[PDB]
Amino acid sequence: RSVARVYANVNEKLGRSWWDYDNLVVQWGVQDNYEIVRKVGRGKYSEVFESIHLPTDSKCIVKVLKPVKKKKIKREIKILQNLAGGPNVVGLLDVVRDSQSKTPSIVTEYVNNTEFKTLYPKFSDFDVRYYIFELLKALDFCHSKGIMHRDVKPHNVMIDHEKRTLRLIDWGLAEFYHPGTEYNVRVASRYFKGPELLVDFQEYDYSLDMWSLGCMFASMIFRKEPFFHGHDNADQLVKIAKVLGTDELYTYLERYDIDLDAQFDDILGRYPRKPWSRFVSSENQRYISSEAIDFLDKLLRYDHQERLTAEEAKEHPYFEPVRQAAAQAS
Ligand SMILES: Nc1ncnc2c1ncn2[C@@H]1O[C@H](COP(=O)(O)OP(=O)(O)NP(=O)(O)O)[C@@H](O)[C@H]1O
Ligand SMILES: [Mg+2]
Repeated sequence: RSVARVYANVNEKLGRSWWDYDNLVVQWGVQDNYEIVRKVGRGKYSEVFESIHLPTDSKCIVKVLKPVKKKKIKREIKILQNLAGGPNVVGLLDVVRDSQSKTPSIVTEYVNNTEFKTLYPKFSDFDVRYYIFELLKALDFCHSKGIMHRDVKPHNVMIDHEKRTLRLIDWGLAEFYHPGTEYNVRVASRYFKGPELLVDFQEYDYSLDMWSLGCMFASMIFRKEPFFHGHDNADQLVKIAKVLGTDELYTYLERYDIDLDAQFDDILGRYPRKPWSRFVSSENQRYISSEAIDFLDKLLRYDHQERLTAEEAKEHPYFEPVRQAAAQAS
């Protein structure tokens, strides 16, 4: 059904030691070396707190995991250990657990983050090109290591704007890419789910992350959050269809031999492609460029195989200002 355009063989080249997270022995740190200070975040399967590594008296983040299954915890630790030292990936400090209840926690570095609703409007056209390019660097890295984030979204992209640093967090939905594996379609957030998730296509790959990157980016440059605002998973496909059109939806379904569920014929309707230029307004005009639109259009495609790769996106003309600045700076 589907094999990824790039990095399909990475898990085969790296060993079983690289992806067999079931057989992982965790060298737990000392729970009592960490003191929890204040709650800074929460998730469906987690609670997050700013904390102190007491021996060093240094700030960090402790994420208390509620296990869906023990195996899921091994996957997240395995992936963080594997991605260590990679550009703009959140740094893993420790894994610990309570001795009595055996509840685990992950200790990562603290990032001084501004809420995206507050931070995104403050950005210039250059900032967006720079921060999206920094995010590409992570996506490319972890894709090149045979890993899919599967929850790329603003909430899992911490940015310190004074430092001009970016870290991708929340690897709890990250899974290893094995060619032809049916993966679970109940991944990502509603507004960043890819068309493949919405139609229950299971043989997806690292391109899922690029569609979501495009939802994110479209949100920044059009100043609309979220860009695709479906009320449920069915409405989410309808909202995507009203922009991309259903002429290209049907050839994509036909191309991938997906029969749509019967619920959709009642609500899907018939829609023409809405051009990207109709989303341009006075408020979001600063972000708008002909490079930005072209770049967005090569992310937001029904067919995952037509999406730009993270490596390909970096060479896009939209980022050339970012590349030029970095070359001249050094
Ligand atoms: N390194 C960090 N620095 C600063 N804040 C962080 C850091 N890691 C996590 N947070 C905050 O904690 C929140 C929740 O973290 P996250 O790991 O996404 O939790 P979760 O339980 O997996 N939530 P969800 O994404 O909904 O599945 C984030 O949205 C951040 O605001
Ligand atoms: Mg999670």
